[PDB]
Amino acid sequence: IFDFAFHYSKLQHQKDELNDIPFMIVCEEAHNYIPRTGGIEFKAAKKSIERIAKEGRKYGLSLMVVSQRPSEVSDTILSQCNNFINLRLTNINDQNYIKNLLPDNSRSISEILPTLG
Amino acid sequence: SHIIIFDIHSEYKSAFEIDKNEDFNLNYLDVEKLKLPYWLMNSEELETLFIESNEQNSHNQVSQFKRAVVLNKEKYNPEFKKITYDSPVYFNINEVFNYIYNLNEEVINKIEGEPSL
Amino acid sequence: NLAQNEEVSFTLDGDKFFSKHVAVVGSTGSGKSCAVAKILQNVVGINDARNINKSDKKNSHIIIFDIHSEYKSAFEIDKNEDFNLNYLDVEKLKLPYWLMNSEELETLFIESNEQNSHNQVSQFKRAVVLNKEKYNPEFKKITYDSPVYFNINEVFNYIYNLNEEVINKIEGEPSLPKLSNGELVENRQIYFNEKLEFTSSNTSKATKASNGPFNGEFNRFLSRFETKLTDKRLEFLLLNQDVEENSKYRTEHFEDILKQFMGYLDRSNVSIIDLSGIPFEVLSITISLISRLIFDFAFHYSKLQHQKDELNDIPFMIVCEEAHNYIPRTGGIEFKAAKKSIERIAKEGRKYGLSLMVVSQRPSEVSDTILSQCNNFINLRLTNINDQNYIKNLLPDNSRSISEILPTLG
Amino acid sequence: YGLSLMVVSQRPSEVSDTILSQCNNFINLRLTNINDQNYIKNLLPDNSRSISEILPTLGAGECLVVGDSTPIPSIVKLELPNPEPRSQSIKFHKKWSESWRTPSFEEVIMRWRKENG
Amino acid sequence: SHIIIFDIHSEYKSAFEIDKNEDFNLNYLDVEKLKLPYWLMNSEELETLFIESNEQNS
Amino acid sequence: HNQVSQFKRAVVLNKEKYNPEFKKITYDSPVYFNINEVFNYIYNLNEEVINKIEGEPSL
Repeated sequence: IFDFAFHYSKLQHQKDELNDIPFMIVCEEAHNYIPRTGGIEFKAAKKSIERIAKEGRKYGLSLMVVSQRPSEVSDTILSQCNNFINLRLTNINDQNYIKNLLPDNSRSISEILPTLG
Repeated sequence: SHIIIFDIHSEYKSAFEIDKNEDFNLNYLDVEKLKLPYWLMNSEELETLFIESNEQNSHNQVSQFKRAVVLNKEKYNPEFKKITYDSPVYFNINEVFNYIYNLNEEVINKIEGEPSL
Repeated sequence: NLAQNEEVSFTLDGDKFFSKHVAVVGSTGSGKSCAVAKILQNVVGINDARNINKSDKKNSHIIIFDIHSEYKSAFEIDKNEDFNLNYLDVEKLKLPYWLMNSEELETLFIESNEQNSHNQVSQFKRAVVLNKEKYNPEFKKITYDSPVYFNINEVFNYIYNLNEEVINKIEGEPSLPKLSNGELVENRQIYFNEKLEFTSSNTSKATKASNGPFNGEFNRFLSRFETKLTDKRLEFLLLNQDVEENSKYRTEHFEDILKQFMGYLDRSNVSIIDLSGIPFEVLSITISLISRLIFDFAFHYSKLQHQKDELNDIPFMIVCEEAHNYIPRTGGIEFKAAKKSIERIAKEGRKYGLSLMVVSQRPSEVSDTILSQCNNFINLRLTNINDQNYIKNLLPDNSRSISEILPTLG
Repeated sequence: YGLSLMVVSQRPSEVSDTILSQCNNFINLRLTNINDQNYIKNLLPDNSRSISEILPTLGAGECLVVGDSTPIPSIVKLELPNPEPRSQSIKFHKKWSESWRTPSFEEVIMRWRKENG
Repeated sequence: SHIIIFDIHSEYKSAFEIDKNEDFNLNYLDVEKLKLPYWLMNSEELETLFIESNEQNS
Repeated sequence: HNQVSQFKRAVVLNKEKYNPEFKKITYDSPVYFNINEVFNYIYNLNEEVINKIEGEPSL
């Protein structure tokens, strides 16, 4: 997908245009195959997805990391997200990790995280 | 709108499966329908799929398999000029298996550097 | 101007602002790119899309590391204004690999994750130094960090032949590598020329051929090496020496590379290096190489001109936007090359005539070794409590009382 | 045996602690870095509510003297030396707006090659 | 009065260079006027000048 | 490390020997393997002596 987007963007730049067919990749339970504490079991998958997080916005390619264990999700990938849709987080470690990453993590926003129904 | 969803716990299929009269179709790809040719993988994935194992390897296992793969790629793709181990070109895996099996049982010595005999 | 009074012009000590390290910080949507563009335009003399210094051009020198593509449109004005912008799309530029040091070469070609890395490092260093000596016979002090020409395909051939060598152990003649045809190899430097087929190893008394000390130890290293050598989006390294157009950039064409990044082709004040199309694997290495070249030029020029009872007459400023991408607080090994090179300008840059403008929207993620050396701060709106706390403890104590306006600024 | 050391450094945190810990007298000037301030405060023989708060507030030419040579630590304004040291610092803005300067690239690239350093 | 200054920036000669009528002389030793013979060094200094390099010692 | 490697190799070999029908037999496969035989294998490896007569195989 990344290579197709790259090549199509390269062709489109010759006509003074951009990628008119963008794509959104939605990952379900990302912590399974892009984990923070990972060795060799998930190395190609982490590298392939990471090349989209750090280089996919230029060639018309986005990501939607959906997970319930943010502390297990790799920090290199979650740190590239600009918008967050948060739900009720029960674990303290996940709450702290999400609080340390939100662009607007003021006290009013920080306190409203486990209260959500 | 273009969306690709990676699902590991199934689901998400009924959320987009509506009545056929709505002219909305879902490109649901599972193990039975997915077609991922093995020759599209690079060197790392090829070694992970075939060479990688719980037991330790030898000093002539990776070297011979790579040579056989390169030779098969060259034989089956004559129009291409630069053919390498990571080149995404078609190559028969059964031919590589036969090559390794035949190399595994040879009854000829060196007899110096004489190409004949 | 002043927010208190719109009719009061705000002025700064240029020699106390640009001669030191500036730290521009803010949040997404606060327009921190507009502030940097305005400051640089005021520096170079761009007012109302016009060049005030049209008659005589000044000595302003700014190099901007545009990881994204934003600042090119901020310095592109009408050609009648006689303003030249040194826009370097490095993805379509000639930046040879032989300008790198040990760290960048090791990061680009050697993976530390795999075990037995010491043997690979030693063999690569030996081969690189030997090739550098072979291709540059006039030079004497040739080291692993020397910016001199050397073929990379020959190094690959040397490593491949080492991985496949077979030594002869027949009595009488010396233990030398034996080829397939039976001819011995007197000099090991012939490994550079081409790949070789060695004799089979046998335990018989007639042949008694033993394996080489490094036989079979570079199977994974060679695969990664050939993957790197055959990457079509790394063509800006001139990494494919087989092409005649890429083998023509020798040590002689070194003075024309420094002029390229310093805006000295014909005449240029602002240089914009667009590091957008570069693969993110080698983003930090390119920054480290360019910064090291600039710093070494400044250091050598200052040392040369100190004996003439003068000082540097070409001070340079480096604008580093999105700093946390390549100089982060918690970095591994891929970011070691960039952090070390930048720290040498953040600690020893004032003497030789270099300045840093660290622009980042996440000041807490940038390494404290570089931010703590910044004297002047242009702080925009900050909404992260972990960011305000870090910048409050870095500001002068007199401004701590007024440092509570950061979330309120608009 | 009749030897004394005057360790002069603008980055105290980068100086070896095995040498800075043997100093009995300290002449502290304005320190801007927080790490240097903390290190000096820790090393100072006398820091009681009047030495730990004046270091960042020191002016130009004023130094705080803490040690055995004085009974009362105090801030002292030192007269300018005559003759003055040749402390040369490049002024970036002043050097700019002085027309276009073309350095001799051959000389600097020759000195770079360790030929005429 | 005996004072020895280790200056790496060459910024202290001016503070002690006054008119010759004052009969105050300064012992300014630069790389041109310095004479440190190599035979006065010990094993560590000798091996860090001739033998030590970035390669592997044979 | 040597003990772990030798024990794993012996266990895998014994599992393959005692369960010929199974193909994907690994170290973690719950299949029968005699432990006294593994002890004997390690003990014999502890006293291994290789014949090094010129011409004869190194066995």
